[PDB]
Amino acid sequence: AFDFTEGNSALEVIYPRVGPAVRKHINQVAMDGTLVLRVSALMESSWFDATAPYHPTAVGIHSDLGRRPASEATQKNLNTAMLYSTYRVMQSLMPTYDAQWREMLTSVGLDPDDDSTDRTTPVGLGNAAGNAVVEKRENDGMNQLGNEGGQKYHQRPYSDYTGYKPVNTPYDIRNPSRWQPALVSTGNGIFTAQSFVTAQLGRAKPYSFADPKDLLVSKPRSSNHRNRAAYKRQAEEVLRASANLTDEQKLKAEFFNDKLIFASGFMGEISDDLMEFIHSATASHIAGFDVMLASWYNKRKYDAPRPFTAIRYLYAGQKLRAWGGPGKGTVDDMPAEDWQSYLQVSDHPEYPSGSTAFCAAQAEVGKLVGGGDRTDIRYDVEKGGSYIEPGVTPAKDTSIRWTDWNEMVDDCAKSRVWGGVHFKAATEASKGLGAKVGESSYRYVQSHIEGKQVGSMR
Amino acid sequence: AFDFTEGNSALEVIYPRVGPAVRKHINQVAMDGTLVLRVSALMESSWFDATAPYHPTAVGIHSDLGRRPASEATQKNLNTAMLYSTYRVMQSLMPTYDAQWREMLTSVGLDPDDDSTDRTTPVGLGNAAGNAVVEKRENDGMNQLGNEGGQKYHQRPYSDYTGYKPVNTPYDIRNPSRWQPALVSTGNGIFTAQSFVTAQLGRAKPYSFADPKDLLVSKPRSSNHRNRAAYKRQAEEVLRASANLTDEQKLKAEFFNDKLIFASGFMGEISDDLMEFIHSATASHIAGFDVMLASWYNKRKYDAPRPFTAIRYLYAGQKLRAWGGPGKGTVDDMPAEDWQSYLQVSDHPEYPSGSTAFCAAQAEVGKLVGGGDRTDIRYDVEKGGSYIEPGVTPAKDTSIRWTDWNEMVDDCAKSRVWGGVHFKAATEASKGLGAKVGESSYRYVQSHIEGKQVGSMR
Ligand code: VO4
Ligand SMILES: [Cl-]
Repeated sequence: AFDFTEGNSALEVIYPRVGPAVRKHINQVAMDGTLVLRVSALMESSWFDATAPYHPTAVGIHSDLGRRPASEATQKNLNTAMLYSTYRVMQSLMPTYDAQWREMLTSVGLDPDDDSTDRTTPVGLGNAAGNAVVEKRENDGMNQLGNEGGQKYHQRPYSDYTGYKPVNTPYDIRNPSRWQPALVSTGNGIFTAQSFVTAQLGRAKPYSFADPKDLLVSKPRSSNHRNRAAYKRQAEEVLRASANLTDEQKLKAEFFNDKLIFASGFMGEISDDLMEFIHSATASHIAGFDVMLASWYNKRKYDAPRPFTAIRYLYAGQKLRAWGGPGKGTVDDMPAEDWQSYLQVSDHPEYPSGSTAFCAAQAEVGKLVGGGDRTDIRYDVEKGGSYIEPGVTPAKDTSIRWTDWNEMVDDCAKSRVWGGVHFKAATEASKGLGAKVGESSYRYVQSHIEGKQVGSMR
Repeated sequence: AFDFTEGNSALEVIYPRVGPAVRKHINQVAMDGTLVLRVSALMESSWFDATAPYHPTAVGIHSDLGRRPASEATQKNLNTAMLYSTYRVMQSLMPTYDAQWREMLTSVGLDPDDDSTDRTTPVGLGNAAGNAVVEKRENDGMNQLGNEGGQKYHQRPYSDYTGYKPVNTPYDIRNPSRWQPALVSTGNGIFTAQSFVTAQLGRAKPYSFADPKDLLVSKPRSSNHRNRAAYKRQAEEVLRASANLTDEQKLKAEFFNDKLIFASGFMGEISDDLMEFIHSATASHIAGFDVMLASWYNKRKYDAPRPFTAIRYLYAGQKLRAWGGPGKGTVDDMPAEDWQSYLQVSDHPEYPSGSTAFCAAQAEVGKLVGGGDRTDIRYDVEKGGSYIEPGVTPAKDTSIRWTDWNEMVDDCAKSRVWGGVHFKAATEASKGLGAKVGESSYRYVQSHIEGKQVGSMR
């Protein structure tokens, strides 16, 4: 029931199956940007590579698959290349979802046992393109296969092979100027301590630049607790934002915090030309992948503490005015040792903000695609639809709209402070960081579009 | 499709629903004894109190609910009382399964909104009995409500309020004489450190004795890493068990490691008389709850290291002849820092063995109820039905049978060493512990059946 000649296989066949799998596999809140954006970058650049011969000049990022006559550039042909290259990438990234990927193909009539690599057919181009992405990314340094350092047994995808250790335990703040893992429980009586997710990411191969070394942000000096005044001030800002939350801040925090929810507000930016959609989506999420890698390089270098670690340190034995938790509204007697961010604070150091650097990179790419600051980004949440306070937030039906790329970025920054997971400085540093990677990935893909292979993916 | 006059509530209506809910909520492997056995003891002791008025002399544990004419001691009325007590206990322990517990009652024709407490009706007796269990057990020191210590906000069920902290880190063995959390991943890209599950349990209120502190087991002198000779030998045992695993060892390890699959081996041990079934279950799983509690008191007291910790310390930098991981059979090049137990090692200190102490308790109640060492424990697994090596173990359909309670207890104790999760010493200590607790639970239940209230559970 999909129209190869007129539909968009991404929006109608691929996304409806890959989004849910990602939530089922990784996290119900699509919160783990280095995992979801690896899927996102790898899948969609495989679209770019699988359909490059149907463009007048484009060459692929991971493969050089030649040229086809412009008359073969049918909607059906692009769609078919897309579905097969997705198939190979997802079979590499999420093998335990083998059945789901086969069904992705068979539900639209294609055969998942067709492993042809004929560069004259859209199935061969899809297969060749997806296999090339998989061959170039399985051992890119992120440890997708848990084999780095010659590990033959008990392989765990994306395990850290680089020996990162935190200097605080989840139970003792030994160093308030350094990251501390949070103790977390889903509510079933099991408790676990966070572990720096994809701590090795900083060593993985980027797309649009050679080394994250050259995207170093400045030291987060307000997070040096010996700078007593600036350290206490940013913590006071996080407590005020917590104490003063509005429904709209809560939701804007929830929006920018879930990458799938975030992308779902973009259906007003989508071109009607399939090739255009592919080229924009490739630059967008190559920017996302690369900015996450730059963010994680920075995050590991500075190893900065999340707000709760500062609030616990500064306000020990005290009771704070803050958000009281689901359905409690603001309270005056939050014990500092129980205080939580509104959002669940993620499993990595605080500085800078990965979500914000992805917002900024995406807006940089957005501007370069549409020529100006104009956009149309939308989020609609029914009464009680919040995923932090279901049944309480928002109190009434809510529509949030952005029409300027910059104001959206600014809100995304603000929202991590409202969310409780970042100090102001992290979000500010991520604006310039995202801007740079978003332009560099735009120029990287645009070069390839224009027939110029650049970089070292091949 | 349930016959109130001839069927069994537990086996036909309740267990097929509570079991799968316990797997969804807590763990696909029913391996977290302190939470499974809380559900087990509280549900079934609620049965015992629901139906005690229908026995000529029985008085309840958490309530005194009077006496019913012998003419009313019908199967129909027992089942009805069981279902309503269960309803109130599950609504307390697992409130997010509201729809499941409601459907548990509507599916055999009962109104989940019947509030009645009329002690002349099976409905009111069930409600009253379950309400009493709930009122006595919500604030028993297990911190089910997350409220201990006056915590009003961000309540997490069963969170520790007693300040347990490990002296080891997931990433560094400061002290090989003390417990170390494992770093664990579901295959997800996400990684978390274990936290001592229900570290507070030693403080909670037991059934059949006042205080676990009178139930201490011997000092584990071989888990002291400076007593070098003895420390090494027991690690060497665990390695040799790992290297020399066989399909039957593997399957017994799995059998005693999953509390629900263990309970599945007891089919030829159910009474036909429904009242007799409630009384044996109550003795059995009050025995389990009380041996969990005493085990945890000892685990916390001794804070002993798991085998993987000692192996990593002793054989740092070497390769080992061990189990290679799923489908790998035995290999000679397992790096020490990669060695894992066959079972997934549990999130609590090593000494003594909770599963064995449960096995030993369950076997003691079975003796006192059955008149001696004779029993009928069966466990069948189709080819490839392992949950550690799905599709590899076992080769060939396998049947395992125990006829002697003591044989079963020795196999459980041995299975934890085959499993890689315990040293021998911990599994031997649990025998004396489980015998004592199983006995005191049986005598504690037996007194209540006979009409003599004992203890402080009212
Ligand atoms: O549940 V155990 O204490 O035998 O690892
Ligand atoms: Cl900067």
